[PDB]
Amino acid sequence: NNAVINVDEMNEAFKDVPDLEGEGAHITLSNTTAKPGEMAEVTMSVSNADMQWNMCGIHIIYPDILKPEMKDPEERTVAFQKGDALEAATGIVCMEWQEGLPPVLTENKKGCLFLTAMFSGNQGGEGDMATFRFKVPDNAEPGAVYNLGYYYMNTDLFINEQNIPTYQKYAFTHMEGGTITVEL
Amino acid sequence: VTSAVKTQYVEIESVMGFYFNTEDKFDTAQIKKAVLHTVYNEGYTDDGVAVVLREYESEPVDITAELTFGDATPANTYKAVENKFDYEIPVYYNNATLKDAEGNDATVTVYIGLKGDTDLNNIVDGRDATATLTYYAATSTDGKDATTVALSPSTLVGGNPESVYDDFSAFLSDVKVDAGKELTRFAKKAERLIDGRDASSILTFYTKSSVDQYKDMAANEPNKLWDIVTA
Ligand SMILES: [Ca+2]
Ligand SMILES: [Ca+2]
Repeated sequence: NNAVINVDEMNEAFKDVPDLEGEGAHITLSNTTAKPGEMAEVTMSVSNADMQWNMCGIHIIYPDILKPEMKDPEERTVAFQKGDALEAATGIVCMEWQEGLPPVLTENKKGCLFLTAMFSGNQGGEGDMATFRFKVPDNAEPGAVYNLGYYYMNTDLFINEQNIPTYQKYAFTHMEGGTITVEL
Repeated sequence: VTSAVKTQYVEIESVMGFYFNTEDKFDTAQIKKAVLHTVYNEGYTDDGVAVVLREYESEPVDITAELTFGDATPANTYKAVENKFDYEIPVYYNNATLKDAEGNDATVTVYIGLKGDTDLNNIVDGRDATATLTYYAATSTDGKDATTVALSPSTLVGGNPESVYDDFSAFLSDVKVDAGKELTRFAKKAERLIDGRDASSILTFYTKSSVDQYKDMAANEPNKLWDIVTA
């Protein structure tokens, strides 16, 4: 089930946080398909968290041959369709990591983007958070599978207004990756 | 036959200093070095006026440690003004001011603002929190490089991540303190961790400041409300 490329680093980050299991947030990436040359839709979603969170900051990773559709290249902002889970946010920002990537991402030929949402109170919702579009290379081979996952940075968040560290530990330790599969 | 004269001026070497409007003292650590020069002009009385044919420089003397800021404090100096956050604070030696070498009173530069005012408009509100979030996202996606990211949308910064006004905004915006080096008011933007906890803290301070139970505190004792927020 693990889709955090640097899971052992994350584990260390949460070493002293009690590990309570039970009812927490289930963050997931989609499993979609696209023809070579097309723009593949990818959606991050969260279930079991309606009205229970007030901020997130998440790094999503993907093979770096895939390029996320940009909103403003110079601000590095990434185009996305906002989902129901981010409705009534006070602010949301989505940006592409272009410079100064960690060696674990370069070594494994990964690109990365980051989505942060901020709410006033625990207004965070559930269902789809954001849908992005990725350019599938023109020369991609049918049957090719592109794995989608996460990268854990020490300042990343999935938290409630009450700032209860165990809620965040659960969210990050129960994330599910996704795929894009190239079809004919 | 006329005439003989002395006065004295100061060469002052100082750094800028950032302060919240709530603070009760300026830091004399801003003064790196001060030296009292003394000139002796002599010559003759002129037709309405004075002519100087000679001047004798007596040995100048370090007075860095004797210099104070008199009765000025950040709290009694702060004045809300659009796009203006700098003040020249007079130094005092023997309880009086000193001229510099240009005949103006010797001063030190300070900047004074409201904690939480990322965008330098003299109001702490949700837009300061969303600016800070934007900086959080940008530094989460560039290797924590502060030199290519402007934190404040203020026109005083104007998109220049090296502006002194961005360091100041960072000082104002870093409301949640972080584990690590214990930072002073003299920290550079690059040394501060400004992240989603700062953003969220500013948003919470604003929201609480807007509701009836907190209005008195927000107006009169805002540090108490920041402490409530950041715990
Ligand atoms: Ca402001
Ligand atoms: Ca901080």
